[PDB]
Amino acid sequence: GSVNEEARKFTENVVGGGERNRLIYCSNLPFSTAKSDLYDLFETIGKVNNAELRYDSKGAPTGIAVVEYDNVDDADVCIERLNNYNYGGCDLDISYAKRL
Repeated sequence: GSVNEEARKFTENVVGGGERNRLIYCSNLPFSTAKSDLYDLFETIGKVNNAELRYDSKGAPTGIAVVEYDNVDDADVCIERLNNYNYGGCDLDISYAKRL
């Protein structure tokens, strides 16, 4: 199925600066980002299995995304590698996802 409540619950009740777990919360994304470009962006750390962009009214972006890496050690690379990178003219903000 192309669009599901799971994909919403993957960006809903999510906030940055969590305990160490394979899930990464990104913020300050440029407004032109798309899930296919987002997979290619975090794939240079190692490996994305589940990644997605939070939407506002329906399907319009927000500047927020979540990325599941293969393993918590790839998130530790991400937090020094993208947390610090100019994407679309924006210094991205990266951390472990605390999903409530």
